[PDB]
Amino acid sequence: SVYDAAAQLTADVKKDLRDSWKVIGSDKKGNGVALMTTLFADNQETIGYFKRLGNVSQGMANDKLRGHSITLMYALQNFIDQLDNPDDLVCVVEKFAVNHITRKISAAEFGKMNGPIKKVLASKNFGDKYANAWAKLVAVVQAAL
Amino acid sequence: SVYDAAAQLTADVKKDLRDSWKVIGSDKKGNGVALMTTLFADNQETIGYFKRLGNVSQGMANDKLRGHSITLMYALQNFIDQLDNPDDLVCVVEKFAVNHITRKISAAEFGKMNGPIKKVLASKNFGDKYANAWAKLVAVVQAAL
Ligand code: HEM
Ligand code: HEM
Repeated sequence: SVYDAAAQLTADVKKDLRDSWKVIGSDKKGNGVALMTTLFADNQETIGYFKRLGNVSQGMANDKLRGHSITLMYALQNFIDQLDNPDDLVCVVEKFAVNHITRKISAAEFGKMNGPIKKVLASKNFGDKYANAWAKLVAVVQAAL
Repeated sequence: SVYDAAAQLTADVKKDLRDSWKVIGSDKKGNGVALMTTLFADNQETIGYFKRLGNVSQGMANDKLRGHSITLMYALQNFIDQLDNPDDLVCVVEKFAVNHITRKISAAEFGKMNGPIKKVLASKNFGDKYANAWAKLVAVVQAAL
């Protein structure tokens, strides 16, 4: 279950998530747009899903993309803040899962964000250990898809 | 105009928003659920829109309501964090406006959350001065609906 996936997150994993978030979560606009542009650059097949945002190649200049990117970072902020209470983490994870289920995003497709997260983390010198920690958090959402 | 509305957030209004947010934003789960249950109690006619959440009268015991409520508080956190830059505040406001436009929520009905905000603020000893500052922030979203 989602609860199982959440209850699994260990103290060391939570520590790595919080430590790396202190940095990448400190510039939500910059890193949020970086995540999205990287997704589109490495997984061009996903561009079609974001047609509401207009021309995503405009990057920061695209107000719809910018608004979406900043908001995406607050979803991550939400997750990070609920780490110590699996019950609360689960209910917010399911809320966002619905936002994606209605758009026909499968668990496998949702996992495509792992690549961009790994690259953004690396840009701030957070290595594989941190990328693996984030993949575990993403997997909690995947358990709901 | 959402831009003219954003211009109404003067230095004093911004300070009052930040000062009161430091308190109500400290318990997102508690105060978020309080806002929603107050909305449903004072404005029964809005309950129909929240069909997906199930039995909202269960309050905190309702997992979907709790997930929704916590997330709503992160939308407010988002707005407060964008007060320094109007172009960024506007793009996040328009993102959430779309979330409501698709739900057929008008500016007038969106404004019904002012009552709940005033009550929740008052319960923490923040009076009309603060309620009015928050009404101006809500007015920015209303301009986009
Ligand atoms: C770290 C992972 C991710 C998080 C935290 C996340 C978060 C969000 C949030 C908060 C929204 C706004 C929901 C709404 O207001 O309706 C959103 C929308 C969306 N997401 Fe994600 N997302 C993630 C990964 C993905 C991936 C990898 C895909 C696709 C392969 C995807 C596809 C979409 C689509 C199509 C939308 C709707 C955009 C729109 O039309 O406004 N998401 N996401
Ligand atoms: C301070 C004011 C408000 C804020 C910041 C706010 C924020 C939010 C957020 C963040 C969501 C989730 C968006 C999504 O994932 O699609 C949401 C959903 C929703 N909001 Fe609001 N909202 C506010 C006031 C209102 C009011 C007063 C109404 C109705 C009279 C309303 C009706 C809705 C509905 C129907 C949903 C969809 C719930 C669902 O099915 O999940 N909102 N709101």
